[PDB]
Amino acid sequence: GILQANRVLLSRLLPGVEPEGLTVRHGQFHQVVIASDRVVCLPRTAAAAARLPRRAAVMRVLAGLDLGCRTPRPLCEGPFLVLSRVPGAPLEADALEDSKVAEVVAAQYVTLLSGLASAGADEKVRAALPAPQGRWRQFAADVRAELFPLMSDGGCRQAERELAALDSLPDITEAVVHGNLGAENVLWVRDDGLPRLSGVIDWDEVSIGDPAEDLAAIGAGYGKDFLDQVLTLGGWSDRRMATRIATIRATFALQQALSACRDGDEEELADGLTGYR
Amino acid sequence: MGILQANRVLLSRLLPGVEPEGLTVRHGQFHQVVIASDRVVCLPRTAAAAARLPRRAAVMRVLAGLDLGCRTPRPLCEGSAEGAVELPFLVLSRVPGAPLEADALEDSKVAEVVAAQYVTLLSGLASAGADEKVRAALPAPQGRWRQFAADVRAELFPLMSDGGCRQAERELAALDSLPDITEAVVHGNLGAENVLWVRDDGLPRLSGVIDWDEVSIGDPAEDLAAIGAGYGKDFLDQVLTLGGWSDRRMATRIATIRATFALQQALSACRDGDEEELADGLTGYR
Amino acid sequence: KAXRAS
Repeated sequence: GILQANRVLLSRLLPGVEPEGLTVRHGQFHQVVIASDRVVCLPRTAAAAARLPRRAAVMRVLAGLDLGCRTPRPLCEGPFLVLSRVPGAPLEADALEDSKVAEVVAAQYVTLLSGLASAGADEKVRAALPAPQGRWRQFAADVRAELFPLMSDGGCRQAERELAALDSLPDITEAVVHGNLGAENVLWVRDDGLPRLSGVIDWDEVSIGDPAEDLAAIGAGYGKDFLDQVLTLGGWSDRRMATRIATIRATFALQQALSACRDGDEEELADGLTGYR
Repeated sequence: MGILQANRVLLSRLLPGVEPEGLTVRHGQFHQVVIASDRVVCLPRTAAAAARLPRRAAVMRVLAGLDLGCRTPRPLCEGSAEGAVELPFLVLSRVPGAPLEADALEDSKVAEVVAAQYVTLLSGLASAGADEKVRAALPAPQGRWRQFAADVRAELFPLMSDGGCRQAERELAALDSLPDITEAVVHGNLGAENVLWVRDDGLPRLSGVIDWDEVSIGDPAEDLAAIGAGYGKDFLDQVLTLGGWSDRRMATRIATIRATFALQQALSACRDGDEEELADGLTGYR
Repeated sequence: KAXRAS
């Protein structure tokens, strides 16, 4: 096992903590040992192990930004990286039925997103963070090579429309983009008056990019009414932005499928390809 | 609290649906700090204090980027708040965990683990204080010891017996010949109450450090003195040994500053209006 | 995991 195997390390990083009481989450690049107030990231390959010093720099940079909330702060690196655990829990889509909850939750997303946008200009950031060229064309090529063979003729025609539209996108690199800003990744303090944003986790996909990507993720998680509220509060409701959001949002099923295809995750692959086959 | 009541309307915007009994207050020199479950709100006591908050926001941002091995109160304002002339409030994250009872250090193994975490914290503060960008961003007063002595005589001596004044003069006497050291990031009030631990899943683990009101570029001896004041010579000697700081020069400055630490607590309490912390600080000087 | 992107 992973706990028994890394027990010497865990005894140094978590003195007196029984390793069999911990839990391990099985990432792509990393096993993540979860303690009460922190996690230990261990690379699953020599590729990940080589990348971990950069990941630690990235997390240190995010820890320095003004985002209106917490992020996993680097506590120790050695190969391993220890990050603080952000407290709180995801906010259930149903909570947004109360219009006063929706109002304060929308406002706090605007603060988060504004903070990420502003950070996009910073130097610490632009040089620590990934800024790939043509991520969406690379994606289009990956989909055609890897997913089209699994799709129906009608599926391939729908997908080829969605991919064609990715050419409409300007390769915009103005904001820090979380890249996977679903509901599960945004943590809240609940049951102490209206919900207050604790922080944001799962920064694995973080880059310099287009903030439409993060807005699309919010809409995917909470629906169009709520996204519309965020866009209006934040002054982001022009047509140019709406088009970028829709275009990117259209790729989310295919992103799920492409990941699931590479991961040998048959449940996610099936779910991802629903209506493409 | 009348602070809570006086500031009810603002607090209802910053903490909507939170009732006052869910809140407590820490008295600061410049700001009243309202403590919620997950965050704290600095409320300036005067116009001058409000003009201080933009710089506090930047200072807390710098601390949030340091490699200390633990958490610090992160500013929850936007970066642009640093360019303001004044701010009506400043919101920071709250660090989780609880102070460590001195009794915990009776166990040899706990003491070693605790001291080790203090060393990581202090070593990180030391190296940051050798960094030119941090040094440019924090206050670095000169002659602070000589001026502290002046301030104690002016502000606290009137509250002392003649017995107390004589004791205080003994402790102030060594300050003028203290080397004036500006080498480390110095917390400036690093008592037990500002150092927070989690103690659920095993031995005490450093969660974070709070109350950075006094932070500066200064002498690490100030922070080591605080530790020694709270926990005693044996624990202090363990931290100095593990950190590489047990040289006589350092130990001698620590001893000098340590002898003033209660007076530091009294002066702060005097200026921030905290009646009980003042009574405590003045124990033995009246 | 997942439709948001994962």
